[PDB]
Amino acid sequence: AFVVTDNCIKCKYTDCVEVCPVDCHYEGPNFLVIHPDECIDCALCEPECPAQAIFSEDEVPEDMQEFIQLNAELAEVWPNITEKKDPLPDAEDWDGVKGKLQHLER
Ligand code: SF4
Ligand code: F3S
Repeated sequence: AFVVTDNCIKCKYTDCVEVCPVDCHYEGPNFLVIHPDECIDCALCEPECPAQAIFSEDEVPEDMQEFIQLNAELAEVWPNITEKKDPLPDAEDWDGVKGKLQHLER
């Protein structure tokens, strides 16, 4: 499965949903996750993320391992998103800021 990590929070460009062939993304107020069981590992969404926040599970940085289980957990309770939307209001301000997990909204 592929996993959405920290830099997506407060950015949520959603440029990753249009190329997904199986619509396995689920959205929160300021973050998006990939459902591990529905994801077919096509890797097509990874280069589409301006925040470079997507990684295949085996490539998730050591300091962001928590996002693997987090994607699995939130994909179970959040609504499905299959269409591209406008990025969050101040996405550019937050793109690159570290430790944004502290700002994650349920
Ligand atoms: S790797 Fe492919 S199937 Fe998985 S979330 Fe990305 S675009 Fe969708
Ligand atoms: S910022 Fe998030 S919404 Fe998709 S394009 Fe990147 S994983």
